[PDB]
Amino acid sequence: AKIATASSARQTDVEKPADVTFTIENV
Amino acid sequence: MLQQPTGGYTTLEQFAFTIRNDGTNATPTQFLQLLSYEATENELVKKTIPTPETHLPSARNVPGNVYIEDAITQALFGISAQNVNAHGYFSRLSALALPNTSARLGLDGVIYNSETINIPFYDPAAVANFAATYAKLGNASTPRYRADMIDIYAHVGLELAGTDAERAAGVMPVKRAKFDSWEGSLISLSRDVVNWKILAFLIDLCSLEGEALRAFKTRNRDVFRMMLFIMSTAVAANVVNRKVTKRVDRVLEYIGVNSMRTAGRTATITYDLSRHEFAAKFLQLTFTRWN
Amino acid sequence: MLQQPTGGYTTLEQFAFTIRNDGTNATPTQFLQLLSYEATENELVKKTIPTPETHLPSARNVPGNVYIEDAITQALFGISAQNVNAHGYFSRLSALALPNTSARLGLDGVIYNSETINIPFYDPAAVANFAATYAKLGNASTPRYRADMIDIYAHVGLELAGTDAERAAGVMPVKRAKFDSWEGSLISLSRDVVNWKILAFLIDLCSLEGEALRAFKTRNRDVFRMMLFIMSTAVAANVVNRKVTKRVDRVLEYIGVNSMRTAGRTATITYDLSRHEFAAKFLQLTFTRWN
Amino acid sequence: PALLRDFTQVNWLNRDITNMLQQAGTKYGLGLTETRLDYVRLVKTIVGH
Amino acid sequence: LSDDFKQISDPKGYLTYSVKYEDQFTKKDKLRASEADDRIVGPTVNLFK
Amino acid sequence: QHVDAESIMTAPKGKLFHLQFMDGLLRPEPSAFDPPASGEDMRLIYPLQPISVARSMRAIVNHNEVDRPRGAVAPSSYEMDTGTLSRNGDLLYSPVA
Repeated sequence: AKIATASSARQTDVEKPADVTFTIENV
Repeated sequence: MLQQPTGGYTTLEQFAFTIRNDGTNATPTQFLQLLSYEATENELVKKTIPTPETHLPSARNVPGNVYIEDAITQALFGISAQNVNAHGYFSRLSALALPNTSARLGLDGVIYNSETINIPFYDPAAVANFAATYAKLGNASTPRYRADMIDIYAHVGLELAGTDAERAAGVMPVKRAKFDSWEGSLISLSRDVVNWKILAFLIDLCSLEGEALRAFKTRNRDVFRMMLFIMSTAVAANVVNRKVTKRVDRVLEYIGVNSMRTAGRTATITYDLSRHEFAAKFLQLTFTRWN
Repeated sequence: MLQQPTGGYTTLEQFAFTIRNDGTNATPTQFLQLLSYEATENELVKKTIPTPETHLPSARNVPGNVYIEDAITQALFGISAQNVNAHGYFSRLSALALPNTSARLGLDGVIYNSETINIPFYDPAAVANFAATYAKLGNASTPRYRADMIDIYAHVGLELAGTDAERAAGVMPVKRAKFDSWEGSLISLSRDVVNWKILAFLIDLCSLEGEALRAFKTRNRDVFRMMLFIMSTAVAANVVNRKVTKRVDRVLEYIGVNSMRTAGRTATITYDLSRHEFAAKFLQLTFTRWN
Repeated sequence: PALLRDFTQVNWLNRDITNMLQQAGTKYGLGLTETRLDYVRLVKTIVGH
Repeated sequence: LSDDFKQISDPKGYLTYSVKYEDQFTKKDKLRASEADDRIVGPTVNLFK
Repeated sequence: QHVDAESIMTAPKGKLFHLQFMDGLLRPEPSAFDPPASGEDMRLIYPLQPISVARSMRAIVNHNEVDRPRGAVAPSSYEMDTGTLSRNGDLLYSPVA
């Protein structure tokens, strides 16, 4: 708009511990 | 129909058998060698086999389009099959040996009532002599009729590693198989053998005669040895891996003895208790008829 | 241009005529037989035809890219046409017979001013003799010039079911047509005839001469009979269906007489009052010129 | 059935469906189709669905 | 006019479908398609869960 | 609902009762570590018909990952064939071959 600037970013990392499910899959 | 080719239904070539040796397929003859044999100080005696009681389950015709051929191949080699020995499918099959029945066995392995045009099959006479003998397996489970197990396996071994002076004689020393490996190889070959259309190899093992038979047994002596090994895997008790040089090796612990369970729960395919009841009464028929 | 083929523009074969006999197309000659004829105790006399007054509408050139050929085919056979007899389209056409006019009749049936390259047409002389005669239909509607109807139909019949000793003589007994049927057959054939490029059959019915004509009338004696029947359908009064054996049959009530309306409002194609005014003045030209 | 041609994760069931809709012995199809009884006017028109 | 038969928007049919679900067999792959890919083959997927 | 073997011998001649039959094709087996069993179930009745006329398809769940579970059926090639109208009146089939 007035002064040309510079910014920075860093790709983020997201992970949780493997959760528990009660539903079965195959026969 | 395809009528029948003289010299086998297995000399046709439309449907054959190739174990997938990793990225490249091969022939059963070509695979057997990668394995060597270690003679241990144990001995088995070739025990004679009892006759099979003639009393195949009666005819019912529940309407199911039963995949009888698919079910058979699944239990013997299939990876963790379920409800293999249930009664309903076989009973339907036994209707097949009956002279004059509107019920044709599809070439692909699916059984029908009446018929179809778009689908070619095996001539009614080829199947008639087939179901005369493999319908019996159906009731292998009954307390009275049930077949042995801890003793038929004295034959499995001679074939897998049977030296020629050994299957000439009667007794073979307990061997220990070991061959090169790719880690997921035992399961990998078992996943592969399931699609051989093992129906074709059996529906002609009852139709071929005195000379055509002498030539059949002398050629497919491998296609049999193959499914025998993959089957003998689930049975033997301990799988030990040897790490040599840059190579890796699988040892199958004892080719000739029913440990009764496990093999390797992870390294191979396992047999439930309703499997020893099945694979046993199976070998009691193919072996007898085979020799 | 295509110049002109000697022996007809209908001997070209690029554009022909095939009635769709259900799932399979055919030839007009092949369709006529499925119909039989019932002689009733009624008689018609072949009445002579009056001459057509020469006074085709003057030249105007409103800019419309008029589909004159498309309009013609629509009224005679088309299923429930609307505003067929409106004045503007024909007036434009009559400009065509004029020696030296930048206005060419497209092969596809669309009329233009000046010309085009990408589109081939009929040489200006073939169309000149054509529009000399079918421009007149344009004003068929006028109170003074208007043509008959209740009497031209004494000719329709001889052709459709005209026995050869009958069109040799003068009088034919009133017949009753009946042929095999597929239920939606009457509308189905009428939907089909609409695309014959009936322009081609007419733009050459005025260009062919003494010998080339003798051969033309002796070959297309069917392509004419066809559009005559489909046209004679809308006119005859009662359609009765006969249910025999496993068959179904359509009867067209009287081939030779103008009932004046209806035919079957549902079983066939119907003619409005601005249709009898048109189809009549049409037949008054093709018939006269035809014979 | 047959309409769920390729929308089920049931890998086995997905097979026979394709085989039967391949052998030219059967042809599934929904929508405005072609008819013999067509253009036949009474009040409006007859279409086949 | 007499008015014999009455008209309806959509036909009913005599033979319909039923189902008995097992509320413990769910696949962990929530698949997706377009909206016209949905509508035509839509309610038929939710009868064969 | 559970009936008795004494009532199956005294039921009036023309009074039709319903008696439900258990399936069990799709049932997950027990884990490797759990208490065993001792002398179990005895079933006392059996239909001789069979009692399954309405089917179309059965147990739409996959085994392993690429094969049918033992004893499951798919829809027939008849409820999946829209034919054409007759040469005149009603409905037709394929035609085959």
